[PDB]
Amino acid sequence: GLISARVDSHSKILYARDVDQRSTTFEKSLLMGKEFQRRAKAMMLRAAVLRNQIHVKSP
Amino acid sequence: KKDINNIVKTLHEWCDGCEAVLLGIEQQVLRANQYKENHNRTQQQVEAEVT
Amino acid sequence: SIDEIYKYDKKQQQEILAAKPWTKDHHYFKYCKISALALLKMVMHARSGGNLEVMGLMLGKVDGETMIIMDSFALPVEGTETRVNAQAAAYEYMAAYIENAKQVGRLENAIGWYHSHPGYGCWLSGIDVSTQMLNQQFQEPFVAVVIDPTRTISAGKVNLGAFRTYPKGYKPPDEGPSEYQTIPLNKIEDFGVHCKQYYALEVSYFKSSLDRKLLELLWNKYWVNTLSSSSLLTNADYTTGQVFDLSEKLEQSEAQLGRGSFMLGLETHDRKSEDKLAKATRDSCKTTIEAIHGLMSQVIKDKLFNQINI
Amino acid sequence: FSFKKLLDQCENQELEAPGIATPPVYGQLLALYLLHNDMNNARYLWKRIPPAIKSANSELGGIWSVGQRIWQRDFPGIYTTINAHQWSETVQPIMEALRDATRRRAFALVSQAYTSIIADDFAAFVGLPVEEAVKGILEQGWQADSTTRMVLPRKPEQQLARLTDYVAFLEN
Amino acid sequence: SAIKMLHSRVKLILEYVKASEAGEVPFNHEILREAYALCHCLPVLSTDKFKTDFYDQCNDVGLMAYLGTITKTCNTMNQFVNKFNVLYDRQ
Amino acid sequence: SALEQFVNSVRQLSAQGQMTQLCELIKSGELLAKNLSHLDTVLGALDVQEHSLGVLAVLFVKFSMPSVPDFETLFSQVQLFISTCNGEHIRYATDTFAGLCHQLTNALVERKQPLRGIGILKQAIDKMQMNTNQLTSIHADLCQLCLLAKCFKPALPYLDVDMMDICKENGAYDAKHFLCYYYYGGMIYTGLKNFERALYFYEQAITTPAMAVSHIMLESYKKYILVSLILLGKVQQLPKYTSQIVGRFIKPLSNAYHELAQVYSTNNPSELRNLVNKHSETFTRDNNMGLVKQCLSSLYKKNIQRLTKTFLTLSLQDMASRVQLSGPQEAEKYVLHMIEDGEIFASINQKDGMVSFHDNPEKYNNPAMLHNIDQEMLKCIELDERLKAMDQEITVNPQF
Ligand SMILES: [Zn+2]
Repeated sequence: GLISARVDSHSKILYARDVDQRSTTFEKSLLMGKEFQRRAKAMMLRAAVLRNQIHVKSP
Repeated sequence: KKDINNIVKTLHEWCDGCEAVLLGIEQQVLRANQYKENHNRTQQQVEAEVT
Repeated sequence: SIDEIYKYDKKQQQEILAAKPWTKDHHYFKYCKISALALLKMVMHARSGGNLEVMGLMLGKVDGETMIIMDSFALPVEGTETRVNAQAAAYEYMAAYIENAKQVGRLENAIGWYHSHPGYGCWLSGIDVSTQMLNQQFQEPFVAVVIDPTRTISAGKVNLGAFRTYPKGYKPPDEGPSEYQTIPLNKIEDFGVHCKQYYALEVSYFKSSLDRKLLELLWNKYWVNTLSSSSLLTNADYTTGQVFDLSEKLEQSEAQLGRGSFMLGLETHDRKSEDKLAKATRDSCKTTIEAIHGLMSQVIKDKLFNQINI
Repeated sequence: FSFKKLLDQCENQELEAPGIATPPVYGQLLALYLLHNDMNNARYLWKRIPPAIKSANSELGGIWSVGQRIWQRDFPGIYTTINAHQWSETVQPIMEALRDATRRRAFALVSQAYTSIIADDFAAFVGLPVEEAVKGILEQGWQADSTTRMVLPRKPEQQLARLTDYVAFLEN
Repeated sequence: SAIKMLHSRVKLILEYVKASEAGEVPFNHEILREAYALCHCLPVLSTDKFKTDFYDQCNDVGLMAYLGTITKTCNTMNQFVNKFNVLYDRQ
Repeated sequence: SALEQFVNSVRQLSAQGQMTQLCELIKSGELLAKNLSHLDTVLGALDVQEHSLGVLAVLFVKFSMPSVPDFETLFSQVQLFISTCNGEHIRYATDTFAGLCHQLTNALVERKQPLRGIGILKQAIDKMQMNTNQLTSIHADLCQLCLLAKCFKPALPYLDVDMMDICKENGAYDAKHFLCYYYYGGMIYTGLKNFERALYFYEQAITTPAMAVSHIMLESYKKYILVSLILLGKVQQLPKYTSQIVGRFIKPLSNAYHELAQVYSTNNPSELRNLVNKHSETFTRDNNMGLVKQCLSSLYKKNIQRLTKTFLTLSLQDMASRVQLSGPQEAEKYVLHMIEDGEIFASINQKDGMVSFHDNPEKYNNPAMLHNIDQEMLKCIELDERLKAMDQEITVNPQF
């Protein structure tokens, strides 16, 4: 649901989270950065597995 | 009264602050331009190759 | 002499003007000797033109195998990049100017077409390719003098190309540059229709020693301005549109890289070729370099203003 | 450093002795691991070391007991495994080093991990007692708390390089 | 503008305070009070919060700039992949 | 005993013409008497150069007493070639040299000491492999060995590098080199607990072209999806260019982790242990017991991470019901983990043992975070640079 909010359940109160622009942007930024970098080496090694012509023959 | 020593000593110091930081950016640019030279240089080399 | 080329030998210049080497080979003009009037109001009147396209008459001459741009600049006008032979309508400028320019010893005559596509170039589009081609069969020696204002804003270099287009009947020989450039939807099709019908001139620049001393002395008090760009402050939410355009600029690539059409190529229409990713490429390059502008500006200002020394 | 230096040395010891090295080599490896708080690679070693030659190092027996504790980390028992044997040159000169490492470590534990801390906590963490705890909160600037033991551990060009690299990338 | 204007100005000012020491010029209080306040406020604008938000600038700017550069990175990645598809990808 | 006079011919090839078949001829019978030692006696033409591999393989020609004390002596002796003149020309007889090294691996994994071959021979390995600790033949061998002697740090130089330009070198390499080596890597960064790295390894190995079934592939599946659930918050999704035969063969075989992801969704400890008893075989199969405790760790991961953004501070006994904190006191050791295992922006409100979520690491508001970004930048920039170089190279392809 719409909960942009927090609760100290020790407090028994809700506390609406402020929608972060800056550091949420930082979050997504380095998230996609790590994703892209993993996938960078990933596609490098996929280009390898395809250039290296390796396939797991059934027998 | 007669401050001349300190004040005179002093002008260059401020100048040095700007000089140092500004220079750092300058050289970084210079090196970058140098890269430009090699990049353009290689580009020209390929140009030569095409003929 | 350094002033040996500033010498406008109206004799020699108009001699090679009536020389018609282009009718013998339309690739004779390989050079384009320019005096910096082109850069002058070309630059600041493409930029001061906002986004309004312009047109008209360039001052200049010819030397050896060289077109010469003594002048090129912009109008406070529009319509260029889509006008049926735009440039003509500003020639009234040196319909008068050059005339009594001769009254001061500017015995030059009209040579070319000043213009600017504020924000996206200085050239002749599809209808202006009608302009360019028709006029080079009208007006040769004629050039597509090409430099982009906002490209020269976020680029740091003047990509000048004097594009004597290949007249109808004359194909690009060995040397046709044909500077491919990312065009809006209005004229990209007609550029593909005419992208390989022009070559570039070896655009050199000529000046005096006083010119060099003046530019150095310019820098010698502009450096204070250098550390006051003061570049971030200029485009506060500009880049937002940039960003909101740039991803759409990126969606440009998307637009030409979205498609299911399997088959063998682009095999329906020019897409073409997988596409517009190069468009978004130039987009990302220019926008990150303008970010470079802002950041180096404000950061080096900190480097000098905020703290140097006592 | 002596921790890292000695541990690398003991590594080379195990590497070059045979996976059969000296039992004191074993205890030194394990003590240096715990100096570095190693728990998984230490368990590799334990699963990579001759258990006969391990028990040859009964000091290493106590050291693996202490590693078990650092795997569990109930503190007084950790130091009791510590304070079973205190062997110079294979055990104890870095036994002290590791109790001190735990001092700084559980120290930050008190400070940052504990908003409030029971003095018995860090009294177990390295042995520094509760009155030692009052002295420590007072010396590092940490609020004491009486009647509760909820004592208060008080939490205490270059850019042109990157920018010209932006350019050099775009202006490759 | 301010920067290099007062750059030449303060090179002049160094020669000029050497003169006001002495030169001509005698010992000078104009230099004293005026350039004293000037230089000994320097490096002015070297404050903190202030440069804190300067680094906030730097964070956002480097963020988005490297964002675009990442975009160009994966761009040339796709470029290579498309040349692959031309020469190599048989799908 | 005609196995004597090859030194002159090798001098007539070493510092001379071809060395490839010079090294891969020993022709000679290939299963000889004492002359093998006599080839070991007189075969080293100039020095312990490229051809001294000939002497080595000749010693292999027996395969009697394979990992006997020569397993170290000739080991260093091989290291002699591996040190003296292994040379960048490791690959005259590439696949033969590789399989010979595998013979060393065979004998040693067999008998005595899977400990020290790493640097003793990675000399000539890097004389073969170039940059990223690039997998030639013997890398499966080496990670095999450090899996025997469970010390994986020495290959962590080779391990932590996500290698590229892998030195398969078209011979002196098998697909099972990849298979073994990277299931090794997954195993290790499981024990190393860089589980996402193993997720990467096994996703690549599976999306890699394949047609057969294997507990290479089956256990790649295993540790991969263990990462996806035990490590990760919950089920990883199907990769992009996955292999066909998986869905053909191994995906229908995948009932293990069908029930895995199922019970993970279920949050049932009882069915947890039921599936545990189910696959206790795989639990035992490769010293890989404790996978159940791993899944339970992921359980508490789910519970905690759930409660994280939802709360600020909670009763550990109440959250003993929530996360399964086993009372607030076992939850005391749990909160211990929270501030302990890099688990929470929160501290010990030991007055009430309270644990207030913050998630306030950085706005990159320290320039060191800006340089975090900077090394991000380093990676992505050199990445695009090599993208351009390879794009070139496809342009470098012979067209038409
Ligand atoms: Zn037109």
